[PDB]
Amino acid sequence: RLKKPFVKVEDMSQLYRPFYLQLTNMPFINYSIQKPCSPFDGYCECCLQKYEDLETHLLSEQHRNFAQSNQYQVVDDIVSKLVFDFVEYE
Amino acid sequence: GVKKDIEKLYEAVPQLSNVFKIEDKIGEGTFSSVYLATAQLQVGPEEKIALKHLIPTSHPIRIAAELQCLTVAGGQDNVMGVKYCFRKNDHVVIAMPYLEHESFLDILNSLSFQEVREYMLNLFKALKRIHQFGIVHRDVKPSNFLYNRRLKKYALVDFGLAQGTHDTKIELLKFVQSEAQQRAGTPGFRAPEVLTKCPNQTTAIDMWSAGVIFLSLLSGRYPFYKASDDLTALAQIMTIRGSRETIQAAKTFGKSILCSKEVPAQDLRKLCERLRGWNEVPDEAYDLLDKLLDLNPASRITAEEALLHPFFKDM
Ligand SMILES: Nc1ncnc2c1ncn2[C@@H]1O[C@H](COP(=O)(O)OP(=O)(O)O)[C@@H](O)[C@H]1O
Ligand SMILES: [Mg+2]
Ligand SMILES: [Zn+2]
Repeated sequence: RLKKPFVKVEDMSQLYRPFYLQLTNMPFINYSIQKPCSPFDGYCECCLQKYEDLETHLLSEQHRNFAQSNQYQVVDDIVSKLVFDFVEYE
Repeated sequence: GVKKDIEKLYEAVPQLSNVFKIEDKIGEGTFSSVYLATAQLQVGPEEKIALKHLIPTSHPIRIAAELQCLTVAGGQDNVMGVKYCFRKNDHVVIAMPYLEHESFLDILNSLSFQEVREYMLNLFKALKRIHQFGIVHRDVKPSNFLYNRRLKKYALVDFGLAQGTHDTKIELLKFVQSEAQQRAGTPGFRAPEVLTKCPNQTTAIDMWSAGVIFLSLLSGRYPFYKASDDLTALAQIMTIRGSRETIQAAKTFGKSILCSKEVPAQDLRKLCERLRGWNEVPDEAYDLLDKLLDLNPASRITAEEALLHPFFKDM
């Protein structure tokens, strides 16, 4: 069925979809190419949504709400365990 | 340029202005940027500081997890520690001691054999430490293991991809969902049980990664496995370790691999020597490499086992 060369991976318990690789050539180990060459030579987690531009997404009301919320308590708890040992200026 | 970035950093986290003279950008990744800064210590000396500014699209759990790995495991045994952390809403900046380091590419083919031993020893100390705490780094590769050849100092950094073992001592790591369940790393340093989406992934995945590093060091080639996706890295692995051997080992972890071209396993000494005290590399070197690149994650050597390997007699 599959055009060669191919690699196929599947899960024996079917808890995964089969996935594939088909290349023009299998990798071949090239000892002739020179050192140091190989011998083979976004999305917001807070808003749970994809964006086209970061800087504008950061200004969106969805994000700006999250940014100011209580959700960073988890960070602050660790932060209030560390010792500040720098000189701070007015 | 960088000047505009620094200014935006200060503006994003006003408290930094009171403390740091931010001098340069020294790192940029998909998930963070890193700056060189100078500060004054209450105890007297000025100290160079690395400021890691995390991207504000990052989940606070993910942020806290990295910070916690650094707080708990770091500061000791070639694992980077944290000095302080500063936040302003979604902008978090982690402040660390700055370690001046080489480019891996750069010193790759100029290291002595002894420096290779020392490098690998010191990496295994760091992996031993983090694995004690039940941290799977998941991104062990030369850019995350900082090396100062002159002072002979080392530091494993970047816990932005870390996960926990099922009994992890780092409480927060339990909230990082498994990639396997449903942030990827570099295909070329990822173990075959990772590449094949095995649900159970243990600290052995970091040991494979150190095996890939050792392989670059012994062959003089970096990046060793040049691949833009996971299965391409896997096809390349089968070329090194043999496709039958890989297909066999993958069954022991619940995965069935079909490969249309059978390729044989390479002798590791020959492979490295053809590619590359370099006149008398001991058998033990290639023996350790074989144990790190064990295709079976259950039998793969552990970090405390590696440190006891005769390769490191007597250091
Ligand atoms: N503590 C440090 N001292 C010196 N340089 C550092 C330090 N931490 C990071 N760097 C430089 O910044 C880069 C990026 O940091 P890292 O923690 O790996 O984040 P990311 O890979 O997400 O950019 C590193 O690869 C390293 O070169
Ligand atoms: Mg990194
Ligand atoms: Zn957002």
